[PDB]
Amino acid sequence: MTEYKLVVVGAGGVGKSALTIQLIQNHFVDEYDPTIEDSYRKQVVIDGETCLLDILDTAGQEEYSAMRDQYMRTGEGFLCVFAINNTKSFEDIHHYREQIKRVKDSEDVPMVLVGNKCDLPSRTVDTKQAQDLARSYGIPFIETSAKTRQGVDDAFYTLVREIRKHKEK
Amino acid sequence: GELPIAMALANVVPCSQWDELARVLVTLFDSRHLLYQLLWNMFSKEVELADSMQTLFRGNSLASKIMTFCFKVYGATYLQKLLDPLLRIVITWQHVSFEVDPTRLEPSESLEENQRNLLQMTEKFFHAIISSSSEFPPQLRSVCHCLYQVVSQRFPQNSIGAVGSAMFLRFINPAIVSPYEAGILDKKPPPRIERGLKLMSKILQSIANHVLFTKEEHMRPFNDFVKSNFDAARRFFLDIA
Ligand SMILES: Nc1nc2c(ncn2[C@@H]2O[C@H](COP(=O)(O)OP(=O)(O)NP(=O)(O)O)[C@@H](O)[C@H]2O)c(=O)[nH]1
Ligand SMILES: [Cl-]
Ligand SMILES: [Mg+2]
Repeated sequence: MTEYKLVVVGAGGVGKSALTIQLIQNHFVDEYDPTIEDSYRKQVVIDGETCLLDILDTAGQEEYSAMRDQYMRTGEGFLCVFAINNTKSFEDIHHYREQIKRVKDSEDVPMVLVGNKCDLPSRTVDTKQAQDLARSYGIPFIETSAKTRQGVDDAFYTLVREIRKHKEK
Repeated sequence: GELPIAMALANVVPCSQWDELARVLVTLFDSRHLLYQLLWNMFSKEVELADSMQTLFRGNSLASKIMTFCFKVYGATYLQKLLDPLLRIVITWQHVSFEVDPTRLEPSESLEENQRNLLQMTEKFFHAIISSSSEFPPQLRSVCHCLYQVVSQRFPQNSIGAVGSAMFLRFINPAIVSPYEAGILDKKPPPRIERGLKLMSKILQSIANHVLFTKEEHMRPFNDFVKSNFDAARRFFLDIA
């Protein structure tokens, strides 16, 4: 069996934990309990392959930035999450991606852009802005909502597929 | 009338440079003995504009960045004198192991014995903090009280919790997880220690947040230790505020 090491990154309050918990425990948390670093394991089936997901749910609070250097070397793929109603979360992904490339010394590393809270009617980040930044990065883009579970499985599975494409042949 | 012009001009600074802004605002208003007046406005403008307590000082807003800056500037020497004696005792410490995740546990090591070394270290750190009231720097008590006074205006039943979680999440726990990066130690601890410090900060955060472990399955066995330290933590926060 193959193990995929996924890391979920992004600003605080974006919904990184709510998406992970929706995959692991199949329910939506309405508590906002800021994460330090959480680890989860789950076995799924993806394109007919049974495999293990080793998920690391990281801290969006900037006070814990000294921890980023370690999980970015250990992780194979990265979910970059922003909320579609918070435009500073979109500006923060710039710094996350260019700090993953600096630590891995690679201009191409598995990565998926994720816009969370699509259940919300108010939207300050249009869909064309994220799709255009995703094409700028050669990476997919998936709109998700942890509250309604729309697109959460698509998000993790497309990251696994992006990891498969980065493996030699 | 220095404050109403500084608040008007802060509207202009975009979100990319809130770090420099918080530094500039605090260095400016402290050198004029008006730090308490700046913190009151900023903290009031993030409690009045909150729907509920859940989303209050979370994330990294401008007022949040000002608060973190104050903890780091006025509590720097207090945290190092408080944590340095405890870090050097657990670093130098024979055959201690802190891995409590069964998926990552070495076969030779015991789980129930690794859990007890984590709890033993957590007491020493937790007991040191709640007994440090008399060494608190005065500038830091006014920051904590100002937050407590502001949050109590609209949320009396949650003010004590907000101050404690804020102090642990943006001041103490960052230092424990990365002591070398915070200036406390002169070298990164060995990886076995770094693992324990990170796991311990999680336990301390639960006590400050007054909520039990409900997500990671390997952290639930510490819920009994967490319940027994809620009141002692609220008494320590009631003293600072
Ligand atoms: N409406 C809505 N709220 C959401 C959604 N996802 C998360 N939230 C809410 O946003 C808040 C923060 O969620 P959380 O998952 O803890 O975000 P986080 O990225 O883990 N925060 P941190 O980085 O500090 O650990 C909670 O109130 C949660 O209910 C979503 O898709 N829709
Ligand atoms: Cl004003
Ligand atoms: Mg989280």
